[PDB]
Amino acid sequence: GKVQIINKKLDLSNVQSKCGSKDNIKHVPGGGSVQIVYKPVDLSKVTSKCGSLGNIHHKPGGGQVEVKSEKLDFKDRVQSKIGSLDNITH
Amino acid sequence: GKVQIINKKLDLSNVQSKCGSKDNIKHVPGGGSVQIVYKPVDLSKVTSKCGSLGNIHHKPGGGQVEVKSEKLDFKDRVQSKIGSLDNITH
Amino acid sequence: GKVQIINKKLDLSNVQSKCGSKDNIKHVPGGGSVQIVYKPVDLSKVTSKCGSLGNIHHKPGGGQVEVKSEKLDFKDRVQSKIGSLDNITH
Amino acid sequence: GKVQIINKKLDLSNVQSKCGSKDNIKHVPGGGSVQIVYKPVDLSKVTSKCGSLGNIHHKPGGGQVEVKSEKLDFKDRVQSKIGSLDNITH
Amino acid sequence: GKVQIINKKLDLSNVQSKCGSKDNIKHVPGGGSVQIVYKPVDLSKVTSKCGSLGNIHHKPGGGQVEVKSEKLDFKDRVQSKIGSLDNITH
Repeated sequence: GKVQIINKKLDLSNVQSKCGSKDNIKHVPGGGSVQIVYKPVDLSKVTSKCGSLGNIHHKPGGGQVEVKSEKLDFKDRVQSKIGSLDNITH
Repeated sequence: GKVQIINKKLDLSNVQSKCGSKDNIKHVPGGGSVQIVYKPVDLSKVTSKCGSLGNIHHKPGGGQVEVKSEKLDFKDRVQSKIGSLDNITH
Repeated sequence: GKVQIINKKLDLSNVQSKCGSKDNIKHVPGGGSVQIVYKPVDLSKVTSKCGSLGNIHHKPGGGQVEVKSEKLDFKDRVQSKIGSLDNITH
Repeated sequence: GKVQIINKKLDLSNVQSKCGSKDNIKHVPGGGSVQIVYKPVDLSKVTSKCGSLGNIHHKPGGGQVEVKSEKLDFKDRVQSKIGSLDNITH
Repeated sequence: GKVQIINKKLDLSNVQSKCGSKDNIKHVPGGGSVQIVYKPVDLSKVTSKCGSLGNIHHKPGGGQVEVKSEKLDFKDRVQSKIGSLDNITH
């Protein structure tokens, strides 16, 4: 007889989204009208290791039947609108 | 028989959204109308190790029936409106 | 027989959203109307180890029936409105 | 028989979207009406190790039936409108 | 028999979209109406290791039936409109 199944996994990984940002609005000496709309919609999403992982089945036997159905269904919708922006000097 | 199964998993891993950020608004000496709408919607989502993981089934049957349905549904809907902004100087 | 199953899992992981942030509003000496609308909606969500994990089943049966349905449903809806902002100087 | 299966996997991997960004608006001393609409919709999505991974099956059966369906559906919809912006000087 | 299967994989990899960026609006001293609509839609998507990977099956059967369906559908739809912008001087 004898059967021998060995799985060795080392995961060191680095998964990132928007990790390091610098954002500035500086120095406005003007004396006229200044209008700024700075990033209306700023999203980030991260999915990792979602589904079916690392499972073990030990199932010896002659006449067995099996029916699996896996579905993953990811749906985003982002909707935006910028209207009347009025900026007037003298 | 003498069946042997080994699963050695070592995990060192970094998963991140928006981890480091420096943000500034500075130095307004103008005397002129200043309007700023800063990042209106800012959403960060992280999902990890969802659904089925690290499960052991030891199940020896000669005539065994197994049915499994596994469905993952992930929906995000975002809606932003910036309809009327008025800026006036003098 | 002597069937043997071993599953050694070690987890060290950093999972994070918006973990370090420096945020500042400074130095307004103008004498002219200043309006600032900072982030009206700011959301951070983290999910980990959801559904089924680390579960052990020992179930030897010659003629056994098993049915399983597993649904994880994650729905998020965000709605933001910035209808009227007015800034006036002199 | 004496069947042997070995799976040694080592992963060091960096996955990133928009990791470092320096963004600035600076030095407006003009005295003339200034309007700026900065990046209105800004989305970053990262997905890794989704669906089925690292699963071990030991299943010796003389006359066995196995049926599987696996469906991955990822639909993203983005809709942006910037209808009326007015900048007027003197 | 003495079947031996060995699968050693070492992964060192960088996968990135928009990793480093310096972006600036600077020095507006004109005194004449200035209008700027910066990148209206800006999207980054990274997907890795989706579907089936790293799965071990030991399944010796004399008369065995196996049926498998695997479908990956990735649909993205993007729509941008910029209808009426007015800049007036004197």
